[PDB]
Amino acid sequence: MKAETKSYKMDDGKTVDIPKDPKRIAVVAPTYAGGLKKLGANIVAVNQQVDQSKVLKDKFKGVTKIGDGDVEKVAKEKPDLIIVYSTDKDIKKYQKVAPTVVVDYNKHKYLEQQEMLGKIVGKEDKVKAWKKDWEETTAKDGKEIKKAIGQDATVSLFDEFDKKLYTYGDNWGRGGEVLYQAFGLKMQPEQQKLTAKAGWAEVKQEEIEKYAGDYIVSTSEGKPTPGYESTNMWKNLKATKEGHIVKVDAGTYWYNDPYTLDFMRKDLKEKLIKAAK
Amino acid sequence: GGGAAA
Ligand SMILES: [Cl-]
Ligand SMILES: [Fe+3]
Repeated sequence: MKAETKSYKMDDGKTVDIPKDPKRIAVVAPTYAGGLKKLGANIVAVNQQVDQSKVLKDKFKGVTKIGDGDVEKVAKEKPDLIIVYSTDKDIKKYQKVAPTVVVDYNKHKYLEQQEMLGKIVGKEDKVKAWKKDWEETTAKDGKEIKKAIGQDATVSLFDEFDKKLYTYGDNWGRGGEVLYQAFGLKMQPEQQKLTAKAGWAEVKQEEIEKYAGDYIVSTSEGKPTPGYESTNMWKNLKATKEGHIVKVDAGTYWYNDPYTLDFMRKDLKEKLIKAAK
Repeated sequence: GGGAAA
């Protein structure tokens, strides 16, 4: 008894010994859940946050749910591999349980992230195939969306985060990966400048007009009207006056794994084409 | 990331 292990160089430069073929993965960091599920990995524990997604909840039925810090619950599932963010405060505790892969979220753009998960579980060929399909499809989608909204149309992305107005770059979820990378739509220029270093930013809500483009995607679907959509400033944005607001489901759009990506691809394409009428 | 979860 002794699963054969392979060396893996983590984001921090440290090498760790992980199973060549992991059988029981505890996915504490939920960014990585859908991508590992897509690759057929056996996940024995997953962060309860997946249950906020219209896409991922059904995909993890029967899988033990865990919240942040629950080392005991993770231990009980006897995992052979544990996935956490670099910002996780319980990393040493996880390490005493199973080889723990510590991912620095901002080190991987969304396609490289899925390639990274392919390396972890030894299924890079499956990633390649999926990626080629994704790119070809979203390339045609983006060309169609551009003809509908206009090649130079800018698109802003707004979200309420901890009771504050936030915006995002092209790889911090909220649909940004599909809007700005897969579709190739133009990001509103002040949004791009502000989010350029960090990938995300709080926006002073009285300055929202500064960051508002030809179209606005807001993660407010199914919610009461947020503070930032209720102002006279919001009412007088050209995008608002023109009927160019697209609303999306925040719990679902937070993610950027292959299942979520296919959903946001369809949903945004539909909403963007409608908003352009 | 710093100042938030990731
Ligand atoms: Cl992924
Ligand atoms: Fe976050």
